[PDB]
Amino acid sequence: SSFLHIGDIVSLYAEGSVNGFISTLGLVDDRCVVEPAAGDLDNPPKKFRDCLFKVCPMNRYSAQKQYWKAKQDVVLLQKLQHAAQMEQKQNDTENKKVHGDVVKYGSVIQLLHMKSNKYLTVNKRLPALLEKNAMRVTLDATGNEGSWLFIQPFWKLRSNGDNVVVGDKVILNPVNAGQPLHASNYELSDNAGCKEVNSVNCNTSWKINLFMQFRD
Amino acid sequence: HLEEVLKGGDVVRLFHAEQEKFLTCDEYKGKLQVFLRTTLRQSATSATSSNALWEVEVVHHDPCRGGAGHWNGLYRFKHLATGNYLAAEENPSYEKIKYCLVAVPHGNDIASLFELDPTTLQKTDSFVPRNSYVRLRHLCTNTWIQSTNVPIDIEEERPIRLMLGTCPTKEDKEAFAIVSVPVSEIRDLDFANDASSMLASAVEKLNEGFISQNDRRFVIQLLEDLVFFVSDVPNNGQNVLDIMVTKPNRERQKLMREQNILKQVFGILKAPFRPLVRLEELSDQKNAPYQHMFRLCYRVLRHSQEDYRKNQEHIAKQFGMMQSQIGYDILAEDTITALLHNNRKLLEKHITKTEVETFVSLVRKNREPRFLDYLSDLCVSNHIAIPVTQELICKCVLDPKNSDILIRTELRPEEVWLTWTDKNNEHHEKSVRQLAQEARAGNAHDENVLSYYRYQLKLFARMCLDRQYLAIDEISQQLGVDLIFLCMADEMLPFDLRASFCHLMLHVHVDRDPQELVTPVKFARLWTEIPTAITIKDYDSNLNASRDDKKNKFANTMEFVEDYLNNVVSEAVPFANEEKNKLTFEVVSLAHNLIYFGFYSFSELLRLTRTLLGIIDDIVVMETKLKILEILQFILNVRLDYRISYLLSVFKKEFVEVFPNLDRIGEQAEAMFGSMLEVDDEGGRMFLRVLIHLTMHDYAPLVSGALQLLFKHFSQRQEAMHTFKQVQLLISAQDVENYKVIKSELDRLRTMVEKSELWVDSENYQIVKGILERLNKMCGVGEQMRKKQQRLLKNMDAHKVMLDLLQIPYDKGDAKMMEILRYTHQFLQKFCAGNPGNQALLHKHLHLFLTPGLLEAETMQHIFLNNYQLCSEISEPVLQHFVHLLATHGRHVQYLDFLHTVIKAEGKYVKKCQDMIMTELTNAGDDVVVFYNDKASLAHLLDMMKAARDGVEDHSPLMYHISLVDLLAACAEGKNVYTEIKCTSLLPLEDVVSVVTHEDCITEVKMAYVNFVNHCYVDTEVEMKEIYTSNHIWTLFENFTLDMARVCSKREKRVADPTLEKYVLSVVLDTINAFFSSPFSENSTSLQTHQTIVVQLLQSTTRLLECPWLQQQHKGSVEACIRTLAMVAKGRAILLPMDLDAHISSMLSSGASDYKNIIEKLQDIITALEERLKPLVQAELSVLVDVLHWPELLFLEGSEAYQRCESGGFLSKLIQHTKDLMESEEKLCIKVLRTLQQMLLKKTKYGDRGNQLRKMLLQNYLQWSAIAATQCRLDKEGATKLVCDLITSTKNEKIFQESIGLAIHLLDGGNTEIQKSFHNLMMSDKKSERFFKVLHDRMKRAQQETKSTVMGTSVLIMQPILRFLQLLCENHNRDLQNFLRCQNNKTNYNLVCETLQFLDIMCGSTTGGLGLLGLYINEDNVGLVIQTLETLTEYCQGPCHENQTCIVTHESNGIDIITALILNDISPLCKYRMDLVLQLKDNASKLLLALMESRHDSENAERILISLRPQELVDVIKKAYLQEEERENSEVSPREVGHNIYILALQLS
Ligand SMILES: O=P(O)(O)O[C@@H]1[C@H](O)[C@H](O)[C@@H](OP(=O)(O)O)[C@H](OP(=O)(O)O)[C@H]1O
Repeated sequence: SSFLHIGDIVSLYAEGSVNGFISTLGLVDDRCVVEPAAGDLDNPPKKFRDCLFKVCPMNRYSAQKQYWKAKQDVVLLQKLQHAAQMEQKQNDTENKKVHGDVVKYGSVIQLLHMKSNKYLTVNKRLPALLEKNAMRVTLDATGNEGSWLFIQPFWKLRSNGDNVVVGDKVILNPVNAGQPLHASNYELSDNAGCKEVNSVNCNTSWKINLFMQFRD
Repeated sequence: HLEEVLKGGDVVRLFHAEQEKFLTCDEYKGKLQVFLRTTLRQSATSATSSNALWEVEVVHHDPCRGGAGHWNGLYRFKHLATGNYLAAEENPSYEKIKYCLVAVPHGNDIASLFELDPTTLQKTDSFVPRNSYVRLRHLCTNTWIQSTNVPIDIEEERPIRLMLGTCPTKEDKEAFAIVSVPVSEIRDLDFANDASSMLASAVEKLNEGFISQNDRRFVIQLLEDLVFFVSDVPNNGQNVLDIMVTKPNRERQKLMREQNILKQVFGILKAPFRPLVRLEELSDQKNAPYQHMFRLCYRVLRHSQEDYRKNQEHIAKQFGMMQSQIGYDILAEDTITALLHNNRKLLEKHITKTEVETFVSLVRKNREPRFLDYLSDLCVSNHIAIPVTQELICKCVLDPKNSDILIRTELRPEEVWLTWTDKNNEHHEKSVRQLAQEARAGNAHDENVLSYYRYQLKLFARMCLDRQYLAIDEISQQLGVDLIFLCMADEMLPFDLRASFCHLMLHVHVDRDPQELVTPVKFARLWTEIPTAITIKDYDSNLNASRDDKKNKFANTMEFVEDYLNNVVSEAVPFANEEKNKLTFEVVSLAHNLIYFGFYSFSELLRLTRTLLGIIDDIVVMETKLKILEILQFILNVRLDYRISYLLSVFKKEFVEVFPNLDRIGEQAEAMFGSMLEVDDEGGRMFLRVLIHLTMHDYAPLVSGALQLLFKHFSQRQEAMHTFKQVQLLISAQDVENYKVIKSELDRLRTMVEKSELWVDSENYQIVKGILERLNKMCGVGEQMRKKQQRLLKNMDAHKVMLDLLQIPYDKGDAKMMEILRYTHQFLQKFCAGNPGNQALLHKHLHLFLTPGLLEAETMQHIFLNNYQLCSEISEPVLQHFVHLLATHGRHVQYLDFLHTVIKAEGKYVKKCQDMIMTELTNAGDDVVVFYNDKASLAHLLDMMKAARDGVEDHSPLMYHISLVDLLAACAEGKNVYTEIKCTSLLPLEDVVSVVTHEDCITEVKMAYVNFVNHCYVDTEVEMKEIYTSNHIWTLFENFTLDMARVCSKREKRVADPTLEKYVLSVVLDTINAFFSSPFSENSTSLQTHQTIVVQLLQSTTRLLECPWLQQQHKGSVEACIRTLAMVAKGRAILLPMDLDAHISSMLSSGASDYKNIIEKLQDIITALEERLKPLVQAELSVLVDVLHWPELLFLEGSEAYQRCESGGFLSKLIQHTKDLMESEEKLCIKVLRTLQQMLLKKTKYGDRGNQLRKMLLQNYLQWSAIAATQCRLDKEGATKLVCDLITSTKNEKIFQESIGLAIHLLDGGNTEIQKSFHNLMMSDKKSERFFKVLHDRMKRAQQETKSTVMGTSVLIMQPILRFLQLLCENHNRDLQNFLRCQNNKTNYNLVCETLQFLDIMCGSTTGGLGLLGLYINEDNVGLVIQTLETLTEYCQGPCHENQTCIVTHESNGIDIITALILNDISPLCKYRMDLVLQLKDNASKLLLALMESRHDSENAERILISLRPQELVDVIKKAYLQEEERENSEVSPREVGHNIYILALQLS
């Protein structure tokens, strides 16, 4: 028994309509999928590196978003770029300083997929490819405000402000979209046996399995 | 023995959180079973039961030793209420459960051993803290416990018992919380168990047949102990058989019910009569102890059911035996009455003709007044008459057969004689005076006769209650008005008898027809009926003439009431004798009823007011005080009406004199506002003193009434003007005729409704239908007179009559009743048509229309139609009810129409309503949101459209679908992204095009789909816009061109279709313009097919413009569409035809190149009077401030009231009651808060007349250091706690704003005493968490709204909060400065960081601070920015190193914004209001200086210099010094700002 610390490498096991780990398609694809037939908790999938995520603290993207909006006047753009770089440095320093802190229920976190080195993001302005009634979950290198995720309890024996214990089932609720991640039953045409991950109200829960710690 | 750990022998509850249920062990069928009990209570943790208590036993080697528990130890659980031990046994079936939990009798086996498993990381296996979640494992089988949904009591309604089971696999969510149990409950359970065991033994002995004397005495003692325990009253030697309880113990009642004690009581009452004792032998002294035992049992039953529905029903389940044991001296009828007097359901279910006849026979046999009292009580429940029981009792008692049980009365030559019949069938007659005299002497027979007569009168009055004509008609002849008047006027008769006579008079004669409530103020008056001169006598004569009755049959009654009140006030102490208090209350109630029915005159009302004030200066006393206050309010309303009549008479006199002035009319109006209209003879001193004394009472209704009257006393002028502004004259002859017709019809309809019961189940229906039709016709058509008719109806109060008619009871199936109801609904809808006042009046009674029904839905739609005020404030429950009706009853278009009307009103859309409706529709499912997307559904839709080709029925599935599509389009038209996404998913574009392009498609569906596409695809925030880069839109444009060609052909052939014309001229052009006026469409026009479609659109649109049939209204839209399309085509470089291009160029060049007089005079008079009297209104309102500041001067020195007022009791009581009335009277709370703010505010002046009025009123009534003293006094009284509680517990924006303002006024001047009081309250009280949380939430909401805008209530209310914080931290209060940053509580909110983030967001963030600061600081937010800067400066100063460091190193980089505020010029605002810019610069400089006061390190200096470039700083300093033109008439000189900036530069250098 141990608590969840910022910087730990963890795996998420969906236990809802479809049971399986969170995986990402190879190449430069930015789609998160769940493959129930790949493996389970007792028999993890052979390729047990695409399902590993790292917990990171909240980051500030106001200056970066403003710079992107301006880019999409030369002096203003250059100063916005400088401000964005300074904000990135400040975020890196804050991550280094907050490294090793315990994660509490109701707190905002980010999930960095290590193999692709990309933050998991949810876009509230883009419907999902298959389930048109759900929003789109993807992976972004730089990241945006959609990477924020409230780590909410799933069981009633856990309350806000309590430390997260390894092995618990939790809910990852995007701050902006406001609808928990859902492992839909839709199957991708391109890849067989894989199920989509989107953002829509459901009863899905994610079990947190510890793989490595920050001190290790 | 620590109390913070789990110890052996402790009693706890095991609460399964996942199921949210307690673990219980109960006997279901002759066997104990363990389970989880399901509760319907909202709070699952409040479902505490005595059977859920478990005892924890720690297992050690020594059986006599316990000790604190350990996580690694073994535990046993014993059922404290039964003694059984929890254990597990083999599953009989073996589902997933292998073993099922049970309750074994002995706990010496290993099957009852359990061990705990913590759910988290504990501090080693040292101790088990209480109130900690645990998991239970069965050691013997090594299995973990879990819950299941299998009901044990499956073969019953409402299963509540759920089986648990142990499985070999552990579940983490299956955890139990340990809840502590009070020692009071533990002791109560122990006592109940012991009593139940003893009663069971006694019942067993009684059933056996032989009971010893000692056993019987022990049983009697146990019953007495149970009675005392249930009553919860100390045993001080009072008789057990007669105990009065002020507050029943619900916990003890529930324990008695659930421990099977009432069952034992019933067994005791039932066993003897099966024979040890017979009901016919209970009078024997030998069987007297059994009688006492039965009486004790019945007392226990009565005490176990007081104010407890469940216990009442449980006892009523055995009603047969309780009724079979009636009559004998056991007190069974008393229990029966106590049962069926508070529960209406059981009363009507049980009390019937058989019971009434049994009571009648019993009273015939015995003639005990108690039976008549019980009969009277059975007629009324909760002070409300029950028609069924009332009619039954009346028809049984007044039956001529049972005429020997009632005492008859007669008048002889007069004097009153009473005649009765004794049990020996002997007739007796005697005079009332002789009876009373002999009773006073001591004659027991006469006293009993008088008591019997009094109870008979009480029964008659209760039967006649609520206008029971069946009994009133029979009793009136027997007891006339003259007889009752003589009896009540007689003094020798006892006060109780006089009070009974008064009550009978009130409930027999006064409460009848045609007597009805009369409105003191009438808004409609006839010009011909306004006398030139009006006085009190003339007004009284006019009221008498208006009254229908010519001869008053209650004049003697009123005279007697006046004489009695005069006698009462003559005595020094009015409320001394309790017996006389009953008579006084009855007289006051009779006077109140007569006044409200309109039998008094103005002079009589004034005399009664003086008498009642003299009387004024315990429940009966409070009730009579409330009655007196109501009478006073009615008389004040009458006085206001008289003043209005006087003003009307003055206006008429002036108008007639000048047309066969303003100063004269104003002086005449001022004259009455002082002599003869005064409430009292002391010029209001007595009235004010009485109001204050009543406010000083602890009775909440009396305090509220006194406060309301006190507030209304100092607003006579304002209220008079407000009422005079709503006066209608009805000068025209047509208006007079309509007024007469409306009056007659309303009177007839109201009489018919009042006499409803005789025709609801006949010409009455025809009369009602004719009246309704005539009223509907009279309402009129045409806005020219529709407003006049609606105002006349509002003044005549037809809406109340219509609401009463709607509320009339009826039975389903009556077509005529349905028709009249429909007519009433139509009348209400027409009445609420374009009149916001009428709409609000109807909405005030909304609860009536919250029932299923198409008529009700239409009425709601009409009420909410085109009313933004109500549409924006519509409540969530209404929408939830409408959605539930749609889901359950069916799919009806009325609900969709109501939803659309709520969404759109007065053009502007309601974002809240849109979002709420969309969310509700999404959550409802597919049963209300039906779309035809599949092949079969599309075929069905095509078939329906083909069938509806000629037209669409008003109620049809096609109409419902169209309404749903329109509603979704309206919802998506707002500013929500998920709504648009959901709409697109529900209706894919492919389905839209397939439906539209189909040859068989109605124009309504086409228009709905086109509007849906326009509002959900063309205009959206979705980054991936599917409308573009697709051929669906091009196909839709081709269909639009085909439709245009069809319209042109039809117009040429004279087959014009208005629907098609409206569609093409409304939605097609709008969609085309929206599509072609967007940047994303630039790449769309690329392909050759797209170019050809563009050319087709060009030719079609130019042909449409050329065709002359188009109206002038759409010419602008057509021209705009043509210009946009031509611009797009030219940008795309399309080879247009030569003639078409020439015509387009030509079009572009062309485009580029005496009742009226009476009303007017009345309006002018109203305006002049208001303008002249406003200062006097202000002065009169202000006088209340001094009255509340010095309330003790009204009383006389040396009195108890004077001492209480001087000691600040008045203000303390007002403050304490303000919190109590906050929930009830929000308006009164707001008024009290405003009064406190005015009292805390500085004194001012109004003018010569205002000062004269103020000084005169002060003389008549009351025969910065000051502000600080007043603030300290209010703080001592408890204003700070009041404002804190209001802020932390209120939901009303007005209340929150008033609390903030009062706090600001208290903290004004930086009062250290109030600051310390606030700090102490915050640090001590546990509500500081809530206070800071709500402040943080409000600030975050304001920040979010500001960000979205980059105005509004949230943004505006920020400034008061910032001012409050600034005053809180004023004078360098380091304690509060640090507390606002960090709190010692568990959760801390950083208000400094929140304020800095708000400032950064409002200043434009990085883009604003990099040089675009001028585009965000407008003329409205400049004050808020200045206040924020001042608050930040106050935080920084003191100095506060922590706050300075936090602001400097905050992640939001607000220091850059602060520096930009100095180094940048707000160009838009500099050339308009330069002083505000100078103030902003000065505040920024002061904040920067405060950020570095007590700092020796260079961190802050370097951080500031990073943004402050020295060259720019010097340049701005020099510019400020040079600037001198603005100094002209400037509050702040630029030179001072430049000097401050120079000082900052020196410090930074
Ligand atoms: O407010 P009311 O009308 O009295 O109704 C109460 C409550 O709503 C439930 O009916 C019942 O709780 P359960 O669902 O737990 O039976 C309770 O009984 P209780 O006194 O046994 O709690 C009642 O008193």
